[PDB]
Amino acid sequence: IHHQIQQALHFRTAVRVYKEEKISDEDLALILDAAWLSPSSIGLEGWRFVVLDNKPIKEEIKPFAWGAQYQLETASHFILLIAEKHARYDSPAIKNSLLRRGIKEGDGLNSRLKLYESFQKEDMDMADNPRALFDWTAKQTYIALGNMMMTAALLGIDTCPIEGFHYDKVNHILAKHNVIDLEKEGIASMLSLGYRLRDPKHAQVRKPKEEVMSVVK
Amino acid sequence: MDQTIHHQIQQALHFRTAVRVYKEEKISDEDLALILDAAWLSPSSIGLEGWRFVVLDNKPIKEEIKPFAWGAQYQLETASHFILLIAEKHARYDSPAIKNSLLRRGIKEGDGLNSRLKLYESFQKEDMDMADNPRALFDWTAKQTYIALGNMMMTAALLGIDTCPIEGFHYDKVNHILAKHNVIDLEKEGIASMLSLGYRLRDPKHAQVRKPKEEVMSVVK
Ligand SMILES: Cc1cc2nc3c(=O)[nH]c(=O)nc-3n(C[C@H](O)[C@H](O)[C@H](O)COP(=O)(O)O)c2cc1C
Ligand SMILES: Cc1cc2nc3c(=O)[nH]c(=O)nc-3n(C[C@H](O)[C@H](O)[C@H](O)COP(=O)(O)O)c2cc1C
Repeated sequence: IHHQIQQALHFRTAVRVYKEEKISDEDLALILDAAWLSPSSIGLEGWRFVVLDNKPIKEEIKPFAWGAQYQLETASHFILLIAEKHARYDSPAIKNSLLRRGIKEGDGLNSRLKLYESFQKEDMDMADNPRALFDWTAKQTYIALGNMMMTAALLGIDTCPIEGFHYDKVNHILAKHNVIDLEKEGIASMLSLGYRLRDPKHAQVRKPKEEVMSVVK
Repeated sequence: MDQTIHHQIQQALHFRTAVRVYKEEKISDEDLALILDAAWLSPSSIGLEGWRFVVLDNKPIKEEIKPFAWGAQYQLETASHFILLIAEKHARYDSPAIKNSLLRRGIKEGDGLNSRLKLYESFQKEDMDMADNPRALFDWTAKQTYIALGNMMMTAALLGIDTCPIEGFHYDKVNHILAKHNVIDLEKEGIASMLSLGYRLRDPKHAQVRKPKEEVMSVVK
């Protein structure tokens, strides 16, 4: 399993140009299962993963997506990662995550809601800052993003994680096609999936591992 | 199509659960190293790698964190290893960190470097609206560490190692404990999250809950 994992870690690279060859529906389903089963802080699951097969919408997004030109053009599949806005402790979203989990009264539910108020007001210092609340739900999607990429790599499928686009212009294109509801949510990132047209030009580059990892004994 | 690999991934996805109480059994050096390699080798936006992953073995520091960590009480007590995910502050387009991330990749040659800096500038000012907003910039590097969080947890799961991702602590207070011990430079970096690792004492009583998959995943066209 070590050699296999290590092989997947070195196989995953950010590829921009893909083969025409399409990912099977079974491989695609596995990848999305990895997203769906990902853990999210407080089990909120304030996120959605959208397979964008619609070619006109891709064409509309393209001029606003500097980091995604070739991927939007060539990728087998293109996934949008959406995060919930305004997921404040006193929101229905949060209210609904407790019920889902089998929490009820308002003395087991209003109790944990007391903790979530403390968590957002004090612990993470974000309750009264909508951008920070959005950035918090958006962070959970990066967990699913890593899970999808690792699953992909273990299947020999290439990916590219993408932030290189104008967020507000992409959000409005998505809202106008009713792909998202801009009141409730906004895009966090994009992920392309496919088979690389060719081997990467330059080798994998990272900081020396000592500048990144360490032990405090 | 490749059924053996599907089974292995499917086993790991259903194995992973957020584990609060661990047994005493420790993770091997080889398994911890692979897990950390998963974080190190993770992609980050623009190749910045504005992150550090620290194995917190020191028991006194764990003991000090504990009263301010409502979500990590049994994890700090019982976990085999505990990892702090640290993100860089002030990663503005014109910062030394952003410049070094280009140099690392051999980009320097006047307007290869400068031309990228110009893209990173519009990216932070216009695409993400964060160039002049240090909290947003921090949250942006902190987002990258969640990719590593994911890769670490999947690697652990494939290894049979239980895990728990942790945000349930007072960030300012924990930051101050970490700076006080010279674990971080608070002017340059801040904690993003923690991850406990180990072997579950036992399987959970209450099976995994998720939203119906139609409420999370969909296809446009
Ligand atoms: C969240 C994040 C966003 C990214 N956005 C883009 C994108 O905008 N366009 C692109 O071509 N590559 C994008 N990438 C890929 C990075 O440039 C790449 O991960 C980095 O250069 C490290 O190299 P490697 O993953 O190929 O090993 C992104 C990576 C991360 C994780
Ligand atoms: C970023 C993040 C932070 C989390 N923080 C905590 C924590 O502070 N304390 C805790 O007991 N569980 C924590 N969890 C675990 C979640 O409660 C758990 O992932 C969620 O309820 C889904 O259940 P499952 O992972 O067992 O499938 C966290 C999860 C995520 C991804």
